[PDB]
Amino acid sequence: SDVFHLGLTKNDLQGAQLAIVPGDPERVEKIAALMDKPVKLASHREFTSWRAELDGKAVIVCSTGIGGPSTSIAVEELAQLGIRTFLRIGTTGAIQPHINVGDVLVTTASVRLDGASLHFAPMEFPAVADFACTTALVEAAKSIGATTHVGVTASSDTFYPGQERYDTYSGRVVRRFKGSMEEWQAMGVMNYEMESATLLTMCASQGLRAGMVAGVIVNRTQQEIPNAETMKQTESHAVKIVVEAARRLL
Amino acid sequence: SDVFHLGLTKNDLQGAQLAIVPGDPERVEKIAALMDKPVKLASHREFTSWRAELDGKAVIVCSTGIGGPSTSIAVEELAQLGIRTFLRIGTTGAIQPHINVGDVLVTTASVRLDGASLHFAPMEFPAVADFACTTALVEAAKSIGATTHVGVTASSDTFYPGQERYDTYSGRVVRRFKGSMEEWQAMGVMNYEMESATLLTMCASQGLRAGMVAGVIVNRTQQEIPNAETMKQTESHAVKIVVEAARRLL
Amino acid sequence: SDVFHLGLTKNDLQGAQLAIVPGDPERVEKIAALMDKPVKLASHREFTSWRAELDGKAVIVCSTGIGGPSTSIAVEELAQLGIRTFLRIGTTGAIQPHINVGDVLVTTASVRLDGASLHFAPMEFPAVADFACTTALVEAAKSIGATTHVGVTASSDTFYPGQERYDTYSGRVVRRFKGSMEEWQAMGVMNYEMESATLLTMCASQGLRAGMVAGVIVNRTQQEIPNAETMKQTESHAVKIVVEAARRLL
Amino acid sequence: SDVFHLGLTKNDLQGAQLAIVPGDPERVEKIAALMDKPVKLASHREFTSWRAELDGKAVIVCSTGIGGPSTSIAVEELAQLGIRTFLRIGTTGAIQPHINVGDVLVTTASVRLDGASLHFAPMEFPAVADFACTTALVEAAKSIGATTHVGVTASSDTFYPGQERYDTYSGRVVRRFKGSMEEWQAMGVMNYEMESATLLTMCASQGLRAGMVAGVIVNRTQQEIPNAETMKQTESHAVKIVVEAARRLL
Amino acid sequence: SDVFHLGLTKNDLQGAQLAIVPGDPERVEKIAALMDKPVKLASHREFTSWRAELDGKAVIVCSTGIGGPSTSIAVEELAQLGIRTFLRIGTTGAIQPHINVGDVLVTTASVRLDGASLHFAPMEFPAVADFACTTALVEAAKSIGATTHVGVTASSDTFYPGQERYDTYSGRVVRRFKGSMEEWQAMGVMNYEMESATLLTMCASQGLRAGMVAGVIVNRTQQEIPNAETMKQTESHAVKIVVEAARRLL
Amino acid sequence: SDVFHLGLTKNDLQGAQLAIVPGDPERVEKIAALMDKPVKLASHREFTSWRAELDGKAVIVCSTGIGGPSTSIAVEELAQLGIRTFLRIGTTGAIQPHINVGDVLVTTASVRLDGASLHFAPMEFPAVADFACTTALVEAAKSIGATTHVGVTASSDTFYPGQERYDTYSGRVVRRFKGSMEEWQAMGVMNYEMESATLLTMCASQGLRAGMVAGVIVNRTQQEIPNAETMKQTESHAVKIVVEAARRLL
Ligand SMILES: O=c1cc[nH]c(=O)[nH]1
Ligand SMILES: O=c1cc[nH]c(=O)[nH]1
Ligand SMILES: O=c1cc[nH]c(=O)[nH]1
Ligand SMILES: O=c1cc[nH]c(=O)[nH]1
Ligand SMILES: O=c1cc[nH]c(=O)[nH]1
Repeated sequence: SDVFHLGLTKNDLQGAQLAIVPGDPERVEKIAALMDKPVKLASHREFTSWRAELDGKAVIVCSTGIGGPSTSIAVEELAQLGIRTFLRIGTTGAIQPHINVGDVLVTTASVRLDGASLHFAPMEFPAVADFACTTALVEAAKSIGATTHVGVTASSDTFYPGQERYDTYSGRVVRRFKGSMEEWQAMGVMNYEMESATLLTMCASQGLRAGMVAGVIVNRTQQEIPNAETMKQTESHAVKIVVEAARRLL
Repeated sequence: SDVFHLGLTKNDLQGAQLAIVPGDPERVEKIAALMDKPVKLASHREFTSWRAELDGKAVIVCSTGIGGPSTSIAVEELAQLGIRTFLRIGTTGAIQPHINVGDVLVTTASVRLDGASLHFAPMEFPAVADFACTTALVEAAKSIGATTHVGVTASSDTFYPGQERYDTYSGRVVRRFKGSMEEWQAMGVMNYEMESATLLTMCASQGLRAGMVAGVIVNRTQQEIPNAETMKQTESHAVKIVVEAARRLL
Repeated sequence: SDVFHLGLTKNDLQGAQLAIVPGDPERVEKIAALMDKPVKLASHREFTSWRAELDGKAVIVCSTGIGGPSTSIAVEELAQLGIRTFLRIGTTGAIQPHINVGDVLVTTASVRLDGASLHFAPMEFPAVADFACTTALVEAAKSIGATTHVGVTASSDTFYPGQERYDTYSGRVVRRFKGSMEEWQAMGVMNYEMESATLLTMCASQGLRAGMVAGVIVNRTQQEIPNAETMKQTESHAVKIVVEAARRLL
Repeated sequence: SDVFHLGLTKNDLQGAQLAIVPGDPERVEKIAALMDKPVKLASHREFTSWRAELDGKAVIVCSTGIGGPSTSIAVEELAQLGIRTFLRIGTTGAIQPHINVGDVLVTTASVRLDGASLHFAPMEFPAVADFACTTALVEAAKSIGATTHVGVTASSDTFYPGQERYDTYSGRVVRRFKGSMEEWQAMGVMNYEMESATLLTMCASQGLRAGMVAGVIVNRTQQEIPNAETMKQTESHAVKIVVEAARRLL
Repeated sequence: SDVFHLGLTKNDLQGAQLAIVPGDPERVEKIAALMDKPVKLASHREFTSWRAELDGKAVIVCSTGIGGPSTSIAVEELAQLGIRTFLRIGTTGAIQPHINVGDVLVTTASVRLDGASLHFAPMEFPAVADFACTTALVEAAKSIGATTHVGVTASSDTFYPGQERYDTYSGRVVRRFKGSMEEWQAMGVMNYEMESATLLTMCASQGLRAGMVAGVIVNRTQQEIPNAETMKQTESHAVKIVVEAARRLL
Repeated sequence: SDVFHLGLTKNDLQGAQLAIVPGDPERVEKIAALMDKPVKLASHREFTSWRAELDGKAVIVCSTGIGGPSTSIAVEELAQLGIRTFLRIGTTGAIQPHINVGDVLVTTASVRLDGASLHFAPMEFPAVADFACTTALVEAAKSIGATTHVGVTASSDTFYPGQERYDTYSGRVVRRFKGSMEEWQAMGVMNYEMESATLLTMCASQGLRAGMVAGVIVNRTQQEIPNAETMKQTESHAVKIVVEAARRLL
């Protein structure tokens, strides 16, 4: 093993330079399935790695887990192995009324409501996505006739208080996040996810290209609930979208 | 007579939805003169405004003066009149060895080294440029075919210390900015300018679309003085890219 | 030229060490007109400089434009040129009930609500004015019988949100400033302006003497925008005392 | 079932109130193995739970995954199901020349080099461990004869930059952390780990009891080359410690 | 003398290594009178020191005056003199409804609402008590017989605004502290005092041991206000515990 | 007796509205000894108070103790009693090479390196002295005759690390203050003291008048700890000036 956590080697990558990176290990194989010669590489803790081919070039699909810390370990060690491009494919809840379930969200930059970001660049620095990656995502989305929304995302270190959830044990929200959802909504923020701020900031400040697409499972402002399924349809659409996007970046 | 500083009315814009905002009041005329039916509207303080037409579409060109404060006033009142799209065209200093004077830099998002951006959104909010605009600006630069670079831009509130300049009256740089240039370089920042952080933030926080393009007049690493035509040929050059970009955003 | 922005040479100042600095370039002439041998020197961007003589000694009048950024430029290059004493003179929105429009406010120190100041000194450093300069302004106002108020001033990097104006396009004010006006008021802050903070800080920390005075054109405890007629000789009181003050500082 | 991520019901916990919380999911069964009637509960994402018994009191063992974000979901949901006391057991790298590999570190409070804890309380708030837990841990540790150290530890949101490691892709570390390790050591901080800050803070500020113990696997000041069975032996001792400590907390 | 403020020489200590540091200089004698052979050493400013014997060992008792600044001097200089362990015995205002007047409160760590702590360690560092000292105080309380509460404490640099008291000259409280007491209560913080943050931080970051205990002379949630009882039984009650605790730290 | 720590009733001030506040309770007397009808009022903690008479006017002399915390208390409570003008007389350490021991220093505004000031105003608020108080102090200095310097002083919450002293127990200074002394020096700061930041901020933001004057007792650019005949005269000097400054503010 060349890296400490991912249990992989330079050779193991077969010369890959691009890595699709979901948060859940269970999703790694499904995605890799959409490409040629999908083989499992390794699996330690929350990082399950898989390799595949796309139009001749080899591509890596590895999980990050939840939060920027785990994410920063995958991105770091993956970069050490030759990875230069990172694409985030996830699921998220919309905080905007007009964004409806089934809509895909490409992120241009993120509100750094995390902590790992700061370990790579001062808060002044923008958690900005790579133009190429972002462009590729929007095009791959447009090509698959999807209802796409491009914009800012709020990347929180917590699933509850940072996303102003009160339905909790304490039932309280720290002063800083009290009333913060109305704020982000007013500023146009599209949704809450938990790893883009760290991914985008660490990459954008290290010469690595990153981008992020994400299917909308739920909506923090609507009342209706996901149809007769939730993840399933959209889930697989955003997945096809990121793979397609990967094609125009190799 | 409506807006307080610009001294303009709804009628003066003539239904204009998009405006080009250079920093220098003298560049306003030159840009409007590149379009159809250029007509001066007003000129107060550092805000001189003109109106023109692109493919039958009324377009505004209003200077902002130097810095985020004056820029925030121009943008606000312009939006009070109906503008929803803003394209900034300015001059800039590159801090990367490969970006020589004369190049065109399109800003995806900016390192917030100002103060006005904080009057619109907390530091954690990304001073990110609207996608459409950025896309239009990149394409336009590729149309006229110019050496172009896309990435982050450090937007300083000062021309000297903020951009780590030691050849000044006092010659000292406050701790926060000492060594900062090598940092921004190490992080791949492309250049220094003085209004993008405020422009991009106030717009992404209020539903306004904004793009940022700039011509390199100096390279903080290289050793040379404005050739002759240098800032002049550069300026008339980027002035074409942005107008050509706006054309795509009308 | 000797400097990059103002387009002046030390010779143009004729040994002048004091400069009266208005924000609006269209007042440089009006103010120089109250002194002897007024001679225009230049006009670049929002930097319009005129030279004159007071008691046989030369004095400079040069605009700074709106906000600390353009101001930091003006002061610096002007200081490189030889000015050691700067007296700002401007318009201002009072936030106290008793302060009437037309009254002159002398600023002892400013509430740093800008960004340029941080480029010269960490926030802990007071945006305090020079004692001699303040004294001269205070006494000049006494020998004129002008309704004078001297105290703390809030220097904002924006004219709208920063000064908590709600009559805007979005109509909202970021958290940092919601309810911020009544807070300053409770603290006895006299007014709102947009350059004293960065001016007083950059001077206080670089061996430069600075003074600040302004004429009240609107009372924020009544309205956000004035309807009041700007220029016969109403707020001229501020100018008269800034000249009379300069006279003493030569 | 009662929570969104863990996939548990209060019934599955059967009255348990104290949970041991390691990072690595594989150590959960191992911890449970040293207790009575242990049984697998559920496994979702990096959240692997097991329930066991001690002195006829039910105990829970749940993994938190790497980092505060992941941990904050486990702790909150564990608390929703009735857990009041949390004991984290983990691996760590000492920064003190006197703290050797294999030694056992008990944490009184952590340096908050994370972001999630802020989502529960402002920085001024101490990421401190409960006194009872800390006592049980120190006590339990003396009983099986380990070489113990009781103090503060640096809880970082990153494994690389935040722990000032330069053997990385970029080879750089933000200004914020350059020379930071030498400053923690100078301050007496014992080690680096990645979850105590969030755990300790969110518990101490919501009426939950929490403590932490760990074993040293690496010394950032030298070369006690990983003697491959070392992590094995060094871990069994802590695990017995955290269990013995838990016994005194039922 | 060997120090600048205390007026003490190493001889004066007679090999002593522990110090009981009350805030009131008049309490110094009262404390020493619970030991053997009390002897007044010196008195300069708010620094009154006495030496006594505790189970045969030399022990120092030195006042620190109110606030972190005075506290920082005493501890630094006492440390220069040879002291290694500090026990803080003070009075406080309980903020939890369940903590009654006369109760004894031991602090594990404090909320840093002071400024001196930052002169020893960044805000992210915890203001935590030494394990041995806190253990000694918990045991002494039990050996003495008292209602004791162990937990976090709010350490404010002021007695009024920083403790959200409103019956003051101004009757107003700065934004930072509005609704802050209600917030700490929600976080389980049990009380307000004015020197633990400094003491705990400066000791934990410099290798010195520190302990914090105080007597509740008032409860901010009840209308009843104790008469002489404040500096009476409650004071004497906490005074006996710290001396008793001290015996275990020799 | 009307206030909580000073042991004074409003009737005790005999209609006094101005108070001189030295940091050392032992000098209160010496100060009163310079006025008419000096009467000892009380002595509680570091708060020793006296009453005197100047030109048929009541004046109070009350020590505040070292630091903003105890200083904020004395001031607050003295204010509740009727005092609206506070003149502080202290001892300081010159940072500039030209300021000699024995020199009198009047403070215009000070660098806020304290914490109490934050309890009255945000950090951008200037710790600025009252104009009338500063004027009289400067005028009184001309009368008494002394080498005077009027400027910015750094008010530190600590005597050693905050003033970057290395003659300490640890011999090291926290990052924030490493090489901080020559930074203030290069910014023209003239001295280090420990109460003005709190005094000036709390008064200026609460509608109270305050001035600052202090006699230099050491020049840091040549030594860390005080010398030879000292305060015997320096103290008498500054006292003579502050007493004369008080005559001017009645
Ligand atoms: O160096 C430079 C050139 C142009 N504009 C800036 O702000 N800086
Ligand atoms: O209200 C006003 C008027 C002038 N300048 C400001 O900054 N505010
Ligand atoms: O050095 C080390 C070892 C384990 N875990 C960490 O966080 N750091
Ligand atoms: O409320 C109170 C009582 C005593 N001491 C404090 O600091 N606060
Ligand atoms: O050096 C010195 C002298 C007096 N007071 C201080 O705060 N520092």
